[PDB]
Amino acid sequence: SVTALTSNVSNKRSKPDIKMEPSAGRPMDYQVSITVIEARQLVGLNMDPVVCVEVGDDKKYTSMKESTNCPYYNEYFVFDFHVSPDVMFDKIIKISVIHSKNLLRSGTLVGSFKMDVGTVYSQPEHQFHHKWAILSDPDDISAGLKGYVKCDVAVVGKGDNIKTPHKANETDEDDIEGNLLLPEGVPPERQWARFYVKIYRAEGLPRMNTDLVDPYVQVFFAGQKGKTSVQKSSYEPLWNEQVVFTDLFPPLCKRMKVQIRDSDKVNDVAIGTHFIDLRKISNDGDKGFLPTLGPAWVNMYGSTRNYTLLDEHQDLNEGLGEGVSFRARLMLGLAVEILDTSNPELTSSTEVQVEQATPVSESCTGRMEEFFLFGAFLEASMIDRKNGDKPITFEVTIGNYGNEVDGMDLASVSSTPPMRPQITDRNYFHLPYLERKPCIYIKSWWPDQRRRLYNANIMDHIADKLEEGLNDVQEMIKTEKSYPERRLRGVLEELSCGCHRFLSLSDKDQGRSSRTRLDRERLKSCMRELESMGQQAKSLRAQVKRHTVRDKLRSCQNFLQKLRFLADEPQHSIPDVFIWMMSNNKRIAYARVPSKDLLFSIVEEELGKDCAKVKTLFLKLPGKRGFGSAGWTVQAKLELYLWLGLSKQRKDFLCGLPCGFEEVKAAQGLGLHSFPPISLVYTKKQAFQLRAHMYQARSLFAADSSGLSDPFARVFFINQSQCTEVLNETLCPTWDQMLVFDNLELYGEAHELRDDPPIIVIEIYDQDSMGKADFMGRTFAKPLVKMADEAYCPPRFPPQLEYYQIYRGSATAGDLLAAFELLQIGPSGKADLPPINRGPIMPVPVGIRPVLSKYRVEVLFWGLRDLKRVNLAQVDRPRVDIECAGKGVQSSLIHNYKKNPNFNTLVKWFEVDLPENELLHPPLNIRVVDCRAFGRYTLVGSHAVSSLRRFIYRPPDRSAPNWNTTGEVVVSMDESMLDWWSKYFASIDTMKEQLRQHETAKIDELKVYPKELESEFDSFEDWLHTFNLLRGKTGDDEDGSTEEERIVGRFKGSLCVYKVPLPEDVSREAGYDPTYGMFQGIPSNDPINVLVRIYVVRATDLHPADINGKADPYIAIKLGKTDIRDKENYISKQLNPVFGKSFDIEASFPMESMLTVAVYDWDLVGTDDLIGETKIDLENRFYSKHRATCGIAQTYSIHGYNIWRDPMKPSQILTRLCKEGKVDGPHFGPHGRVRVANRVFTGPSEIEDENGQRKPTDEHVALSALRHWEDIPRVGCRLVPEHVETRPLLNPDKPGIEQGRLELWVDMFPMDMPAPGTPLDISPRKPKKYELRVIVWNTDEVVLEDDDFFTGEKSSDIFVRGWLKGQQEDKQDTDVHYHSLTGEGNFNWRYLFPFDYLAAEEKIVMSKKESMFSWDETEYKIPARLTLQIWDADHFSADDFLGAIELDLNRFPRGAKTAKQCTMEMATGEVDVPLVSIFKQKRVKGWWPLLARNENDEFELTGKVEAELHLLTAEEAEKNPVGLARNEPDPLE
Ligand SMILES: CCCCCC(=O)OC[C@H](COP(=O)(O)OC[C@H](N)C(=O)O)OC(=O)CCCCC
Ligand SMILES: CCCCCC(=O)OC[C@H](COP(=O)(O)OC[C@H](N)C(=O)O)OC(=O)CCCCC
Ligand SMILES: [Ca+2]
Ligand SMILES: [Ca+2]
Ligand SMILES: [Ca+2]
Ligand SMILES: [Ca+2]
Ligand SMILES: [Ca+2]
Ligand SMILES: [Ca+2]
Ligand SMILES: [Ca+2]
Ligand SMILES: [Ca+2]
Ligand SMILES: [Ca+2]
Repeated sequence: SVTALTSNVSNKRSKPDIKMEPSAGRPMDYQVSITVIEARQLVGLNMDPVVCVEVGDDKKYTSMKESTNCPYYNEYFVFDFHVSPDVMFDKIIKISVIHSKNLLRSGTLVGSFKMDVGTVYSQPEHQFHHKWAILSDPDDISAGLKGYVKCDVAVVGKGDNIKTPHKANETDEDDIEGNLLLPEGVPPERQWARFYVKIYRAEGLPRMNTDLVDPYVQVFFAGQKGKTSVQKSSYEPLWNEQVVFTDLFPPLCKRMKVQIRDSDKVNDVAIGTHFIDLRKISNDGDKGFLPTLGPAWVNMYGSTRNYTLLDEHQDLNEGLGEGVSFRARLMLGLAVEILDTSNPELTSSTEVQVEQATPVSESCTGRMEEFFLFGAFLEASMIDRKNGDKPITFEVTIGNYGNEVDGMDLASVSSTPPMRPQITDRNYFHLPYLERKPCIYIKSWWPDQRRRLYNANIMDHIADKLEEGLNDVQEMIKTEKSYPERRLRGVLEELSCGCHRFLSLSDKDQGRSSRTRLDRERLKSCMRELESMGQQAKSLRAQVKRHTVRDKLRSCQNFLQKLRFLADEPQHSIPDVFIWMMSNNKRIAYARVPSKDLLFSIVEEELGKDCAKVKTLFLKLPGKRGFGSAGWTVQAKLELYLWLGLSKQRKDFLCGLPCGFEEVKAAQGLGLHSFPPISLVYTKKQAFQLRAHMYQARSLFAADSSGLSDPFARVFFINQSQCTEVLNETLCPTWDQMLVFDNLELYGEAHELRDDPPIIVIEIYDQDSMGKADFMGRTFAKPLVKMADEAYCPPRFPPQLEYYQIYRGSATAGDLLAAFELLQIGPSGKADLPPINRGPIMPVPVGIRPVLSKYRVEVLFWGLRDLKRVNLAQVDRPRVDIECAGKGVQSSLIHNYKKNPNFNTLVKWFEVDLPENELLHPPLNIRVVDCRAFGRYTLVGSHAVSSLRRFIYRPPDRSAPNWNTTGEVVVSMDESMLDWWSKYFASIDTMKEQLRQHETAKIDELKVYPKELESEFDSFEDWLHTFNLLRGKTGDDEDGSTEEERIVGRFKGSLCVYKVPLPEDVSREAGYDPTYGMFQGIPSNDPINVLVRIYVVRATDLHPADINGKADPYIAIKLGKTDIRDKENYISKQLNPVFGKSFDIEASFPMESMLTVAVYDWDLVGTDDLIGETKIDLENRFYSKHRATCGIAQTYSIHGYNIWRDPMKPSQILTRLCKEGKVDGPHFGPHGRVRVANRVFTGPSEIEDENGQRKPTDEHVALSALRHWEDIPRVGCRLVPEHVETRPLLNPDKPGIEQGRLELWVDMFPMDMPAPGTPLDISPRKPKKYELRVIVWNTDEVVLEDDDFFTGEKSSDIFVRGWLKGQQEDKQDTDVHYHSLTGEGNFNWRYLFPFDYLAAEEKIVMSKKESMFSWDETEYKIPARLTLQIWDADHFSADDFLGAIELDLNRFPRGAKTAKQCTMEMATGEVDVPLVSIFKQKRVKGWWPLLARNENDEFELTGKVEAELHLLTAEEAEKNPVGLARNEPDPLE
């Protein structure tokens, strides 16, 4: 349907999202993982390439590969940072290839690739996978392609989740050009370009020497830097100097750091920093434009302008946080000229050149116009009392105008008169303005670029209305209001109407000649993009329905962020307005309002959102002091009227104020109606009464060491504060308290007071012993205003309770269920008000408090697991008190916790009045206490079940088609070296195909899960749930504890909440018994020994834990008392180990059920480092209805690779599942069929054993029934298949970032049942031994290297060098064919290359020490590549390299029949020669071209080699032996 709602349905407008901690400059743990896989087509002669990987300033190196232009590394690097996102995304990832690097000489560079971290982070999975970095010479614009480096680059923040692909076998002919390391839309060939950063002049610089300043401008771009000259002793410097960078276009480093700095001999320091975003000043595609900026001003912000010997906020001058003061304004320019690299006229140097720019006038930035800024401080409350009782001023400044202390007709009044604060409460002051509101007015002069601010105002007006609508949709989804899809269609209609309005509005004032090129280009880009946004919104409106509303709501966030991106004007016009609180002339706290928000326009859409309005500001501490413990308290709270505009437009600059004031003006302004006042004296005043219905809170912050709090809420309104009562030892208080703010005085008749009420600040505190209180959080509210003429009638009144999101810093700290109403005391006094019905404490009145219905809460008490020590004492007699809304039940005593942590009474219950609205249900508190002697109960831990919606019983859907249970439905269905790795790799390929299908048979398979097994079976919580007990104070979001180390135990059990008068037929269909209640089918609680068999397959992408960038992983398993540490079987120097292990641990379930599988880096000296660990919780797996004990294989077999692991046969599993589910069956008739309930399965009736005779069996059709157990009518359930799950490895020391992926699975077998056999042989495949024999027969047309000293005869002493594993382990040389005059050599020399080989990986396996000083042997896997080189032997100098070919033993070209048919096209990029594998044909003889790169970096034919490659196995080589060189057996001529 197309009908829609165009108005706000919910009350999200009354729940503001004010946060005192911004996201600007907040550091966060980041990790860049770069896997250098290989390189190809590297440009060099006999090069030993080393790939250097730099991220930021840290650089790491691969190992050196000898004499190859296509090296293979497969090396993993991890770079760790703790920086803000803007600093992080500006870091340069530089993947270089160098050679000849050693201990005192830096390497010669071959080629480099650059990008920044933000380009990788803007990818769909924050990563590139298997992409080729285009290397280029960074010092030569005329040089060509220097090679490619295949690599993975991934960026993760703390808490990000990446769908990382599994590393399968890489046996493919990979296309380099279709898989380049470039973002989408960047062309594969990138030109060179010059980035002219023209630096004209600066104004308004602060004091830096002690007292002049000597500024220069340093520009950073893509890792390069260049600076202008120093303009000594000038606050208005004039450079007219351009800094020219030579870099590739389009650049993958998309930000430029322009920074004015002061020149000192000792203390060269930053003044201000601006970042030019190249995304905002350019566009790609056909209708795009080159990056252009200016000539236009740019505003720089940073620390306070007063000079100190050391600066606390010097990081603000470097641009690392939000600037708290105006530093300077820099007149700026940017142009990009694409260089013609084929021209030999211009120089090919890439060095940063600082040249003289062409000077342009000041009138090019717009004519200077007079601007008038007016402020009216209506209210100044909530002032931090730690600043003292000294008098308080508020200084407003804009640029340097109004800065009478630090900055450098009408006289501007920039500060309020000083006024002593009065006490609101123990934490807060307020300034007693009352009727006398102090005012400020500032004259300033800025260039007239109001059109930029107007267009930004229209775009941000559309974005503001869009975000308000999407917040309305999200909130009314959360509160379950009817028809959320109708509101979203109205939001999209309103968005498309705003986008159409922008096109009609933004094309005014194009006749100004002061438009820059960027103004015209970004105007065209904004019109095009908002027209496409309007059409896309009209298209997305028709697709919004009931079931699709959440994903379309997600898709509208793209429109929102694109509007926020386009609304940011990169050419600054008017600097932001700063409001500073002062006492003893000390700058205490600041707010910063953008000047486009205050700008005045005739057009409503061009008008700023805060212009001519009373703006609620919250001042905050500058710099890092505004975060953490210091930034918790509200520094000040202002109701500041603000107006900015032209001085010609100030006729109506008082129109937004509340009416009923007299203007008191300065002495020079007497008798002038246009003169602004220095104060307003209000004569009208309206009496009001605020009712704070503080009913409840939930999920609050824990500010005591017991894990609880003593919360009371302090409600702030205007200058008054009132407290609720303190409720002890709870994180979900039911205060149930009405706070009445009597006879409030609202000065003046505020315009639209119903639609914009004054804000209410609610602060939660934990009461402590000595009168002090811990801050717990802060929410904001807006009251529902009743005017005097309004009736207190539905649907508006009485107000309903709603959840207000409490924030403690940036972290969420619970919800406050409250309602607020602001009732006007009318002409008839307080008799017009509604009546008011524990001492003087008033309850929340009827009609606002929730209507209560009776519920029964039944608790299953299953057990208590891993109860940690309290006060250094072991928990011995635990008891689980459960309390919900005052009522509750207590569990039976566990008389001895160690021998039996079971409850004697399984199911208890209690009755409690809960709200009829299930969204208003209070949380249920699980509390575990230890019963010491003499009634001394100490708290062990507590868990808060925040939502009971999961545990609410409703009668099940028996109208479902599965329940019908009647009518028959029929469901129908070399080799010897296959092992478990065959089915594993087949399942990996199948999982890859299913991941490709979700994005858009010879070998039996298992189910590889990309995540945990818990993620596919809702954590196995079908009947049994986990409730983590918590103790201790909740940690802060920076330098604090996470929730996991507050866990002091687990409570096992379930809940079942239902309304007390059940229907009798509903109760009987649920099978209600008096002993177990609603919990039917509960398994036995008795202890049972379980054999836990943990198969550890492999680990991928382990975090390095040694100084060499690798680790030595082994598996350490904890389960109960068993602590296996397999440090004898560590895999040395490997970050992607293949363990292939199994571990048998007998554990006493359900007590010893927390399984910890960890990976530890073995260290020779010192303790072994933890890499990561995972927790599996096998109890939920063991007792699940999903049968997560042993995985169910796809097919049944009794031999081979697909052998059935389970000691229970499929017929036994089917019989047990039918017996426990009370299903008739399994009825085996003939061996091919079985009937289970109404459903009939058919399949094969016979099974083959190891020797292949046939035997009739029921197991195939029983397994067919088990595979379709989900389709069973009564108790049908999806059984857990045979699987390999991928579990992330987590380190508590580096939280939030997954730093390994351990592929494993766990099989559990009860030991009262028959035991399983031996564990599966999942040990890694042994490499098949081979021997490659390479008979170098002859060489022809080898180039002549030597020149004779006497006659000048050209000759070569040709010998052939060959290896297969490497130069240092496998190299063999022929004897030298001395003095070849025509390039002909005769060798007949046989190489022998014995090697171990894995056929699936196509890798040669060898074991050798990494260095001569290394402790152990490391397993290496290289590609099978035979390298043949020709060399010239010299007696008195080094031998000279002549040419080489690298034959991949699976994909090398067929050798030519003669030497004349051998051409360069066999080895180069031509495809005309078919490829041949030596593992398939075993004998390839022919001629191959040997190539070398000349000084022009092109391949040339430097020789040909006749060779015979003969691949045999080792067993064939022993029975038919030959000798090395020409020796016996089988001698050569
Ligand atoms: C003197 C030569 C110093 C050479 C440099 C250096 O500090 O080496 C530390 C080495 C190796 O320790 P790790 O691999 O854990 O450090 C690596 C770390 N986990 C990381 O990955 O950052 O330890 C010792 O020498 C024994 C210390 C304890 C002795 C009781
Ligand atoms: C036993 C007495 C102390 C013996 C100390 C000793 O010599 O250890 C050998 C180590 C090398 O051993 P690994 O790198 O395999 O470290 C093993 C494992 N990967 C680990 O993490 O520790 O030598 C150096 O660190 C010096 C290199 C100098 C190069 C110039
Ligand atoms: Ca200086
Ligand atoms: Ca406390
Ligand atoms: Ca306390
Ligand atoms: Ca280590
Ligand atoms: Ca180690
Ligand atoms: Ca260590
Ligand atoms: Ca020579
Ligand atoms: Ca020679
Ligand atoms: Ca030589």
